[PDB]
Amino acid sequence: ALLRILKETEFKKIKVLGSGAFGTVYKGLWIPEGEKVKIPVAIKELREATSPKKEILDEAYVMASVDNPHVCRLLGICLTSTVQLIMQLMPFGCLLDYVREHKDNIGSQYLLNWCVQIAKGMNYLEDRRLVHRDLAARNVLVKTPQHVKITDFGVPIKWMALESILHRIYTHQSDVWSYGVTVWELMTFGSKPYDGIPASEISSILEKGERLPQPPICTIDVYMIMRKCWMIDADSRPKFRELIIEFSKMARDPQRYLVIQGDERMHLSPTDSNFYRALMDEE
Ligand SMILES: Nc1ncnc2c1ncn2[C@@H]1O[C@H](COP(=O)(O)OP(=O)(O)NP(=O)(O)O)[C@@H](O)[C@H]1O
Ligand SMILES: O=C(Nc1nccs1)[C@@H](c1ccccc1)N1C(=O)c2ccccc2C1=O
Ligand SMILES: [Mg+2]
Repeated sequence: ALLRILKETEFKKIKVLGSGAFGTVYKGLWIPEGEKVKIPVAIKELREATSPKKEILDEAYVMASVDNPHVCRLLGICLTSTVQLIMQLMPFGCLLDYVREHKDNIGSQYLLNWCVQIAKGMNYLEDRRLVHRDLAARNVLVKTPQHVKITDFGVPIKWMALESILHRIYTHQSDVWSYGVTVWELMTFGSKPYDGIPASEISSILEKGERLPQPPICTIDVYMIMRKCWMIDADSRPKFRELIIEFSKMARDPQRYLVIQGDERMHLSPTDSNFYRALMDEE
């Protein structure tokens, strides 16, 4: 009952934001009936063509029902030939591009905190018994640089856990794998995982014990957590709840666990967030 159902005439596509696996995502404008305002929105038109599924809507009723600062919520759904999902527009985009776009202007406090946040979001999804199945930096959106949120829960071979490849098994402990790649992405500043290895050969390099490398900025504490996320015996992997504590502990002394050049001139200020939070993130 938390899922507004929109008519086709009260919103319009305005700019393409990118496509991916399941759909295309536009910047749309919501025009409330009777009103002369245009409220911006993010729409994701599916890539299929719904035919009285049911299935979807029954899932959108869950997605729309996730109250947590760090996980994004489906806001509405227009059931059209191509179904349209509507959610809050995030101008900064996703954390992938953001770390890319700011390659040499990201302190250790940010990175360690993003890691904290994605964990908290993930942990909430775990507690809600939902498996993300597609956690990656491109699916972490930036509300403000200080607040990131997971989107798109509910084939990224290069992020999947070995067992999800070999046996299509998506348990929570495999999302902890994807979490491991995501942090890797964060610390490598947008690098591409296994860049060079065809995505038909990952199941083999993984079974040989091959794993992504230690990013430059990473220490032994920050890279050993990652490695655990990528262990074969699924249950030998950290629980999301234990990554919050570890990463939260490291975030309290970041220049000690991340070694970044000029880290001395790049940090979080109360005036600059009290300004950010009124204009954008009013939690
Ligand atoms: N709610 C949103 N607000 C703003 N930008 C968004 C929003 N949702 C998605 N985007 C952006 O639109 C791009 C395309 O969306 P999408 O195809 O769903 O993401 P993707 O990660 O690249 N594909 P996928 O591998 O399936 O998760 C994303 O990478 C984001 O940068
Ligand atoms: O629409 C989605 N993301 C968007 N990006 C730009 C505008 S909406 C995501 C999603 C958004 C927020 C939280 C969780 C998931 N989503 C659904 O809820 C959903 C339901 C049923 C079928 C397919 C999907 C799907 O892909
Ligand atoms: Mg996505």
